[PDB]
Amino acid sequence: ASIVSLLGIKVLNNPAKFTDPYEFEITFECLESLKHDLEWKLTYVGSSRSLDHDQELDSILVGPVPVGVNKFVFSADPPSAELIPASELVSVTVILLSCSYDGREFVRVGYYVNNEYDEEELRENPPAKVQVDHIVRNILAEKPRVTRFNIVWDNAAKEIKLARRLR
Repeated sequence: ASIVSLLGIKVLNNPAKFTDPYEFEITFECLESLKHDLEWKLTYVGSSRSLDHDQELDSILVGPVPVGVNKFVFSADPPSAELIPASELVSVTVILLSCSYDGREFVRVGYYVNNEYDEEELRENPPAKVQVDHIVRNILAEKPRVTRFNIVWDNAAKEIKLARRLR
């Protein structure tokens, strides 16, 4: 309608280790009282090749939703490196942060995440076995990709396809 609108997002604690939590300070406006909570979720894209390697990192229910301008910190566990193809682990991928209301997604914010080793020795000559504790993750927070979707609230009345995951 839209009863809730994203106003701003700050990626906290960035860069970070691959194994550190994700932290976002999210600012949203709510215009009317709602029956239901907001569900915020974060999805890590394991492979640019299929939805088959996505991992839902966490989700958090926010509510009852107060009318006005709201701020909260969303934190989420890192993905399991075990379940990401070894060859795609230390590369660019995307994260998608979305908010749904009663199951209906009304906003998505996508970010590219660059993954690179912390030591010069490993960057040019990476091993076959991946050193997860040595991955530094950088979310490209200056480049958010925001897609809003129109929903009913309470009343009825690689880089090619990474870019595609973002939209």
